[PDB]
Amino acid sequence: GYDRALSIFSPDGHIFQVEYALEAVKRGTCAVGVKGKNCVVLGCERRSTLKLQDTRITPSKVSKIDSHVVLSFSGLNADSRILIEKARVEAQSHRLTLEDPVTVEYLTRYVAGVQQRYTQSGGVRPFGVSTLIAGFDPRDDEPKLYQTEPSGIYSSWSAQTIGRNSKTVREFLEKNYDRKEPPATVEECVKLTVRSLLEVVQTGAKNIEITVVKPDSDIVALSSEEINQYVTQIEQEKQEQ
Amino acid sequence: GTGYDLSNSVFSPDGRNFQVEYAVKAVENGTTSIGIKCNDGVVFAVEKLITSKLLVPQKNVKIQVVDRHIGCVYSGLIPDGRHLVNRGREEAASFKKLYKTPIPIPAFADRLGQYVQAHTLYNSVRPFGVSTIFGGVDKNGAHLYMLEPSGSYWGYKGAATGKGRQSAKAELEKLVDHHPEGLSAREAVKQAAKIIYLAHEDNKEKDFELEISWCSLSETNGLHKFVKGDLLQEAIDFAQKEIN
Amino acid sequence: GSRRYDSRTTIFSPEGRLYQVEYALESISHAGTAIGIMASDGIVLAAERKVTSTLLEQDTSTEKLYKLNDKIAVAVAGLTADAEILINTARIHAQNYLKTYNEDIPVEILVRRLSDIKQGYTQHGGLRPFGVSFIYAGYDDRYGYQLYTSNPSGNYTGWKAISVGANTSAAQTLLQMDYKDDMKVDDAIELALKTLSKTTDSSALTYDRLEFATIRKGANDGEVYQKIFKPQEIKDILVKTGIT
Amino acid sequence: DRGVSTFSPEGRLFQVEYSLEAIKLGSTAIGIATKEGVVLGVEKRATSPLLESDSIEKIVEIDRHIGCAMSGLTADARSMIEHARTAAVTHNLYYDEDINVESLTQSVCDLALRFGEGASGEERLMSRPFGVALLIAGHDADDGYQLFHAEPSGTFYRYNAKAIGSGSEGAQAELLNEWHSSLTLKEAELLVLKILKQVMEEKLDENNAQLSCITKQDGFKIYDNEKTAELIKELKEKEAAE
Amino acid sequence: GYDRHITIFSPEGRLYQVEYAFKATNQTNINSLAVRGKDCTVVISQKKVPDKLLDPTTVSYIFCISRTIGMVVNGPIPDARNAALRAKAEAAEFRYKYGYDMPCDVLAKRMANLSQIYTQRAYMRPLGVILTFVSVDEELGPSIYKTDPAGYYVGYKATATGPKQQEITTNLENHFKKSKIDHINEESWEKVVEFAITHMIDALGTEFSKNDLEVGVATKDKFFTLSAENIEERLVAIAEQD
Amino acid sequence: QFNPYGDNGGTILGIAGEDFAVLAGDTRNITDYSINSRYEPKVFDCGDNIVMSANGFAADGDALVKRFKNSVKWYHFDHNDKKLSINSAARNIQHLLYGKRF
Amino acid sequence: RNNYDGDTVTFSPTGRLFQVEYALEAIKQGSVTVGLRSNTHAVLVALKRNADELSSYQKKIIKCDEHMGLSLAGLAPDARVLSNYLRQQCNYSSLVFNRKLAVERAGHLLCDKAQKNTQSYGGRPYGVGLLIIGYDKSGAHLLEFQPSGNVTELYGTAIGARSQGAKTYLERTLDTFIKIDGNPDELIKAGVEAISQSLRDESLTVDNLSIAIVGKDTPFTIYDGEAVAKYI
Amino acid sequence: TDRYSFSLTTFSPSGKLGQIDYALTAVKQGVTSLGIKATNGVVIATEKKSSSPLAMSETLSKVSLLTPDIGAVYSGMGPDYRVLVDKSRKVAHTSYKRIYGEYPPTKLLVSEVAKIMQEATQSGGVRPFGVSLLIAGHDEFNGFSLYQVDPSGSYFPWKATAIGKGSVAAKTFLEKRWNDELELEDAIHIALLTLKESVEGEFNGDTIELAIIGDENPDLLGYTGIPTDKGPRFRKLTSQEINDRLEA
Amino acid sequence: MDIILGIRVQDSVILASSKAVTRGISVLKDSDDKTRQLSPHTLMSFAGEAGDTVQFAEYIQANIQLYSIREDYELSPQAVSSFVRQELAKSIRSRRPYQVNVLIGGYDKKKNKPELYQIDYLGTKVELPYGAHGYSGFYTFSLLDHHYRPDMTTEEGLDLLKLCVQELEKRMPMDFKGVIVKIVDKDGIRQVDDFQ
Ligand SMILES: [Mg+2]
Ligand SMILES: [Mg+2]
Ligand SMILES: [Mg+2]
Ligand SMILES: [Mg+2]
Ligand SMILES: [Mg+2]
Ligand SMILES: [Mg+2]
Ligand SMILES: [Mg+2]
Ligand SMILES: [Mg+2]
Ligand SMILES: [Mg+2]
Ligand SMILES: [Mg+2]
Repeated sequence: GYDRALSIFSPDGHIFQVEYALEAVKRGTCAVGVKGKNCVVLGCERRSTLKLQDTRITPSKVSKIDSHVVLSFSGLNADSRILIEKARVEAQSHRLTLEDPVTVEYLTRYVAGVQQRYTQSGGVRPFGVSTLIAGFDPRDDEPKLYQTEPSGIYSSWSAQTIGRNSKTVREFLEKNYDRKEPPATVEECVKLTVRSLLEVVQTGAKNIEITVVKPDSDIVALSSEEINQYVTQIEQEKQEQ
Repeated sequence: GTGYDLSNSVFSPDGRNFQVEYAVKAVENGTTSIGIKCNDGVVFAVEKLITSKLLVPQKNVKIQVVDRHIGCVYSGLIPDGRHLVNRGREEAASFKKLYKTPIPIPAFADRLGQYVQAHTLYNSVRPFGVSTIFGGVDKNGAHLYMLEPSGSYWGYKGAATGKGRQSAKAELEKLVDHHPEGLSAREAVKQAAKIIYLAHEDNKEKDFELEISWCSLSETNGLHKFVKGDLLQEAIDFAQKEIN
Repeated sequence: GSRRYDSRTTIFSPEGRLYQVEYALESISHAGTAIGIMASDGIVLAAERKVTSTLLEQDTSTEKLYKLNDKIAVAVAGLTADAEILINTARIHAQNYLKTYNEDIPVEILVRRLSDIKQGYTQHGGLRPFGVSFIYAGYDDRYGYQLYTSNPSGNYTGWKAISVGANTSAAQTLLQMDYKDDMKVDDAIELALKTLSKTTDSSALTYDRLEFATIRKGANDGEVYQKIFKPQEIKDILVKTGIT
Repeated sequence: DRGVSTFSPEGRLFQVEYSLEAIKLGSTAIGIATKEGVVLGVEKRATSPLLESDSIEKIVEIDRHIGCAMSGLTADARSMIEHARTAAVTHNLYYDEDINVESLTQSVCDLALRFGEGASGEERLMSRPFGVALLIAGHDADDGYQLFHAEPSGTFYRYNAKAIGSGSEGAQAELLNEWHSSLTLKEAELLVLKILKQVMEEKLDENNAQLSCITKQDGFKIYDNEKTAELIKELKEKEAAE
Repeated sequence: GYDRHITIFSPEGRLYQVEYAFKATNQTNINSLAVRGKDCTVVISQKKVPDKLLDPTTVSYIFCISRTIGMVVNGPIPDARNAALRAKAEAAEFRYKYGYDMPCDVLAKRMANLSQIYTQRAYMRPLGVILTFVSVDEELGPSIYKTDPAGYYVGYKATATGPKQQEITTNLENHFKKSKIDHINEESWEKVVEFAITHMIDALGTEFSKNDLEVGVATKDKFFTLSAENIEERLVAIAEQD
Repeated sequence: QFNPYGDNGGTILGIAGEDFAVLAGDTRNITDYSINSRYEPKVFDCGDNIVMSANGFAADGDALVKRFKNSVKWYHFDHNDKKLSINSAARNIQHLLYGKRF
Repeated sequence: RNNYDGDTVTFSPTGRLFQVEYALEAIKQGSVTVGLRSNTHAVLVALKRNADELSSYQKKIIKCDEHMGLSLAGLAPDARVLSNYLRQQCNYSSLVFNRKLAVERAGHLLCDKAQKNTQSYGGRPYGVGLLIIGYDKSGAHLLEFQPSGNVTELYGTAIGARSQGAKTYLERTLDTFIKIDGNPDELIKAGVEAISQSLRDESLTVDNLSIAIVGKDTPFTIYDGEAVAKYI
Repeated sequence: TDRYSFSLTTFSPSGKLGQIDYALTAVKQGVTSLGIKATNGVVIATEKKSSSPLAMSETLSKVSLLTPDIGAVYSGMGPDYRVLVDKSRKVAHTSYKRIYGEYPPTKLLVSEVAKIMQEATQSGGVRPFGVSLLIAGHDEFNGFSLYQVDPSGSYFPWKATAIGKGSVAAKTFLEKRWNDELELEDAIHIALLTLKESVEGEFNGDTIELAIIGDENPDLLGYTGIPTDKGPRFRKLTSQEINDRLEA
Repeated sequence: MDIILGIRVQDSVILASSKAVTRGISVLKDSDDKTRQLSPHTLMSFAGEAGDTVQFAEYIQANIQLYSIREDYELSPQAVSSFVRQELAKSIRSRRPYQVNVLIGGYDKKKNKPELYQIDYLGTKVELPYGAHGYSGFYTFSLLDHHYRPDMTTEEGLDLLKLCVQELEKRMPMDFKGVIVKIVDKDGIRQVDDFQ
């Protein structure tokens, strides 16, 4: 029965509950995604502002939606779970009725729509969450990277970041990503991702997690040791010359 | 605290419900209307103000009938009055469908009573902006009731409400004393015309049309009927000469 | 209407926080501290009761430690009554999983649903969040011994050791300094109590003001045992840590 | 404060008035109706240069004979689009015919004031009005080529040419000048570019503005960038001339 | 403080809306009292008819709830009638379901529980009334049970309600301290009425004509009210003891 | 058992000329071996230059004709007094009928 | 000042419903329309309002059945709800009872419909006024509806901006026009004159004038464009 | 139209839930009741507070049978108590007796009451109950027990305690006197003393209400013939039984 | 009914399932697969009334897929079979019951055993070394009872099966157009290239 209208217009034409939702994202940990010639990589920061953290069981920040699409986020973690469950269900249902997995665009469009609905219905507040969604379409090798935000707006990106200090890592990439010559290796593309996080995390692979999505549902998370190589080796280049 | 008057089901600290009190103002502010019990029937009358010459005379009828034997008239917010009658008509139909007999007037008063009182119970609704005068002829004779926005109602010998209510009340008090034996229906009709003309003098500024109806055992047969043609004329005459 | 009385429990502050969650967390900060520590061969749960009279019946009391299942338990900090609602729906979630799949429910799965529940109170329906934080200790065979925490926002996280309620900044620091991974269970027992000795706002730490529990695959057989210590067992363990 | 369906003492719905302020803030959109068709143009307004601007779809198909452009909170429009598509298709299932543009628009506008707190059903309601306006362009055999402006007040107006969004004020004084009966389609394409190039902060190009038209013969089509680029250039030349 | 407008707690642990509802009970300025005989129960209430246009016979704060139960109300008539109707409905439904006539004390309990709910739920307001139920119960003998807007109820040896309630009460307390029993020792109800009117004239310091009162009487297996005439009979009898 | 159907028939005939069309029916209405009426017309003008007949069980036929005409009238309100083309009328009627498929 | 205007369920201390009064103010800001009748016909005349020089003129007249229809002034979507609701009642009367619905009753139904929104939390009231004309079993009729709920039967009237002009003219013209029986065109010319005491800085064109008429042997029909040049 | 689908009890910035606090204040203002647990029994007791001497105080039960083996008493707002008693008796049947064919054990019935109370602390459009209950009972597998239930929904078991006005004083007084070898007669003796401090009016069997959870009473069963059904363990004392004990 | 067989050898589970689909008087197809893979090491075969069989399987499938994604983990064959049984047991007291029978063959990676489960449309589940639905048991159980050893290789299993299909071709009135055979082992699920 509770249908109080919480997302409404104020006189300047703004919707404060939605704008306040973006504030939750800005407080969330940085996430970033960049696309190669044929990988997409998703990287996110951890808080080591606490370190008795059981890292094997604690929820990862990157989530599989189907075997070929992943989703990461910044903002309220509890809220993220609900978008992810809805998406996973939509992906399985889409297979059932159309006999094909979802396109990344479709899945993005779906999630954005959910987000939007929550800015226009009584009794609910918007999601305190912004998302990056990545993967390859079925029988297709051109990589996809999409972004959604609490208002429900979505769009695709050569590369992009969200969360605390996103505007710093956006700078970095705004000038280090060549659209004419995107990262041709996985290794290369993973490197550009770690580089951009290192502007903001400033500890190391303790605090970074990476996940690499490749065509035909080939998805894999890196372990801190192999991430470390990317960190330790970023040092030798900045200093010596 | 303050603002005991903003919400409708709320008691102020002196024990009162200010929104009902404010609804009474909407009524005090309406046009004049009255009821007179004669000794086998009842008579209703009401001042219809004439805004403009563009109104069609005869044709904006403010007295409403319920079932076949009950008349209602009301001062205040007119659409609320109509809403209340629509309810009254459902109530009388339900009662009659089940019990066969047309609804007894007291029974019918309490039906409106309960429904009106009901709109003083909750803040999500607003009290009725009318006082309603009504009645008719049941198997125990004539009954006249009046019903306030609070759901208070009682039986009357006569009753009035709207702007003119005090000149009318004084005038009715006369009739009661100067006719203790009872008043015949046809005389009560003429008196009603007089009383409306007398109560109109609060705002002579506006011209007005008169409307009267009656439910009488001998004269209309216990059914409710409007007064019109010759009998209406004759009662308007009696009202003119009683002014000079 | 009644939207005047609605303090809107599901909205964001201009910083993007949820007022009522933050406030519930504030509430929780004044609750008895609770602690969970995971060893490679078991788990410890320890908690401080709210200063309890001498006349209170400590045998039958169960203010902070609760069995969800033969393999999962929780330590509560916050409103007992709110928690027992949640505990009970969780005991049922476990039973449903067990009945559908004929397999005991994995710890995370349970934790996630219960956290999803709290999250809902935070996004729709205008009710107040549950003023509870939870430490969950459990064993399953996909991840062995596990320790998790959840709070009113709906967020959950996993830990090797953790505290909730009073003085968690302090208590977190002290564990951070003394925890090691090879840690055995009787080491954890000792560490859990050291920490509350330092942490308590009460000047001593005595048996009658504690609740205590362990989850051991110990000893001989691969099965798992849950032990909630009685008053006498806790007194013994306190002597044996020379904290008394 | 005070409920969402309240009137101001001027007799205006607060929430709707504020809705319109959101719309003044959005990218720009322009429509021009002619006898050879109707043209629709939009500012894309990428928010950063990493954004793949193909992905910015402010012009959408509704049926073969009906297209749409939007300015405002554009997320709000996805479900107005859904309703409109569903209405057109539905009409054609019931009547073996294309829906009239007029009717389709009236249908969309009926959503606009269905917002509130109300109770309970029959139907539940949106918490607020939509923060988006639409130009709806089409052809039907009854009234030919047609441009409508459909706002969140529920009203809708036909226009020979119209502009909405952050440009509109001036953009409209400019349309008042330029438009007449006899515009060819091509004249109209260039016009829309002329006016977008003027009011956009950014330097106009085929990646940050997009064009579409609808003709009886070929239906509604969005133009590719290569086709659009070649009209940007075409205009550049006529600018050299005085 | 909105803890003043709805039925929630003040910081002192108080429900002001309940307090203010008690206050409303006195708006009619009517006092009432009830007492018990050997095998009857009597209620007496003032009756004021300020207006000359009222039909006096319609003016009553006493209700025949059932065959056996009478109720008198202290407070405004709309709320009185609402509570009357409700109790009539309850007493009849009880009989249908359980096969016997609803007892006074049980009906009081029920009506009190309904009041209690308005004190706990917010969208419901308390009724501004105090109900005094009387009967001769088949299990309990002549009985009086009183309910208020708090949701409170208790049984009484005798009782009185209204503005001058205090005067009347202390008068009766005194009488029973002397008499040493909890009832009027009288076989006939006509004399228990006489007692009641008498002990009331002395407490209010005021004389009564036959149109100044209402009376109700509960014998075993009937509750009835008196007419001005059966009252007049009583006032004549009282006068024979000057 | 209440049987909710009956048979009044009824014969009707429709022919498409090349710039015209006719629709004809007897005017007789029967039940079992009885005549109810010798003149109870069953072909109706519904007014976008469309004639209709629904032969079979008379009550169901009357309901249908009513409903269709009303459909025509509401097409006007809803689509700017547009004329209802015969093919659109036919589609519309498929929907009215199939509405009662069960 | 004025906590009492927050919704419709709140009376002011003087006894007023501010939200309703604010809805009436939307009407005065609407474009003018005029209604009048003889004993044989009834006529609406309406001044339509465009947005730009590039825009349509918003239609103000809506047909409700063959024998009845109305013009609006104020919140247009609201007229669309009400006129639709009425079309249904006219229709229900035909289908069920085979009876053309009387204008008096349509009056009463609109009143009752509007009244609902003014007693209930959450409902705003309707923000439109209407003139309805019909020819029924007792001849020509004209009604004025206000979103308060009051409907009143008249020989003539006008609502919307500057309508006080057209109304004063009708009060004076009365006995001229009340007798334009069996003459459709005269009665229209007399309506168009009326509507003129109401224009400030623009006069009647083919694009902004719309007119409707109904009566004995003439079904409710609407003229615009070329069709109205006749009388302009 | 219940518009009120939102909580009326919310968290303040300090972490308080005002309405639960205020309910507790109403309780504190209420008349003293108490309970105490012996080895072979439990006693609960309170003061009758006659509002007129014209009222019949016997018709006000402040002490209520919930099941044959379980009783209750309260401090705070009596009406809220009355409807909680109705509710509790019903839930003992619907959610226990109708399923397992035996009456619920004391602690489980307390949970159910607690739960009801919690719901009024969180659901839409209601205030919390303004009472604290002491519930005493016996069941075969837990023996004798005594619980306190608070407006918040929290409960806790006690060897003895008191609620309402004089409760800090009385809790102190009970700590001096309670041992774990108390026999039921002795606990009654103590209950009567502890009450007597907290009251300055007349103090006797008419102004005092008192019940025990003791041995089974077959004289109060109503039927004979089933050796496995022994009477109720719960019993109110008579005006007499009380005065009798006011000798010692 | 169609033919639904299964056998659990030592290191795998073999499912054999008839290829024909017939609608009354014609045989509509002779190459139909009456299985769905539920997860990489769990295979379900099925038979019963038209439409129902597929709808039910594809629904079970999507549910197990959903589970796997959500938990990044593959349910045990025992768990899958309990889930399926419960769904069928809900169907029977439903308004329109699913008339479907299934066999679930899985390799349980955690215990490194193959497992076969037989479940009929009532939700009657049972773990067996070999099973069948409908009349298929009547012809073949004689032979399995005789020849089955728990330590059989996959090759032996396939021989024992060849014999069962021959008995069916000989004694059974219906032409079921051969069988498709699949094997579920520790490395997953594959289809025997040819049952010639
Ligand atoms: Mg699914
Ligand atoms: Mg929703
Ligand atoms: Mg729950
Ligand atoms: Mg489950
Ligand atoms: Mg469809
Ligand atoms: Mg037949
Ligand atoms: Mg003004
Ligand atoms: Mg007995
Ligand atoms: Mg079942
Ligand atoms: Mg069966």
